[PDB]
Amino acid sequence: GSPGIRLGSSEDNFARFVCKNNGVLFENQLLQIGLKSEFRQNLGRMFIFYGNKTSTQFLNFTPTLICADDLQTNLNLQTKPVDPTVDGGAQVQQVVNIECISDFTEAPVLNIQFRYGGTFQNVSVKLPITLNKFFQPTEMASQDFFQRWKQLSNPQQEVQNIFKAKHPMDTEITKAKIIGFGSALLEEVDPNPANFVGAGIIHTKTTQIGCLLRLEPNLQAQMYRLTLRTSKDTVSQRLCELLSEQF
Repeated sequence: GSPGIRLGSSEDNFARFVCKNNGVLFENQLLQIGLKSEFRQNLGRMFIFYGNKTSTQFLNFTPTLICADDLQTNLNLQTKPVDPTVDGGAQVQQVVNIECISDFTEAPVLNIQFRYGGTFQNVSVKLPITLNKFFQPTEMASQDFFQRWKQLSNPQQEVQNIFKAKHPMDTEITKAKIIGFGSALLEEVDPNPANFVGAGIIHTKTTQIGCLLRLEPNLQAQMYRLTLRTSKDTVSQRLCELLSEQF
């Protein structure tokens, strides 16, 4: 990612919205931005809440979504303008209708410009619409998981990452993170009951990608081995990147 201290940056809290949909994305001394999202198939709906923390009304309040070049073709966002006047203490909402066209890595930017006390205020924050939001969890028999796992032939379709834990390796939190990521969490597949196995389909307008994952914790080394096997190389890569950052 970008070098330098990431505090007051456009992505301070981005990673907190990969395995959950609701919460506060950004807060400065004038404005709080909260999110609530829901996804189904290759589609989503994201509510963006703009809270005025002051006792003074904001003027010309204008939020705009920007998808940098490649991203615009892979992710279609539609929204309606928000009333530009936001009372002190009030909250205004914007609904973003989301359509995933094909797999993607970049994130949309939410740019907010407004006037406060006659001054120009300008905020830019990355919006947490990530590829895993388009998962359909797929429960299956153990034997069916193994048959599918062994159908990978393209080496590019398997991506492995052996990485240090960034958070305490708590079992229940780990389960909740996998479920929140979006795949099914399959029990009784890996013979070691301490490992985790997931399966699901990533849905896009143009292609449906079957995805299998294995997460093997190493408590004494404080490390994980994550393996993605999917029907599309770029999806294996992006999912591995996203899920690795969560543990």
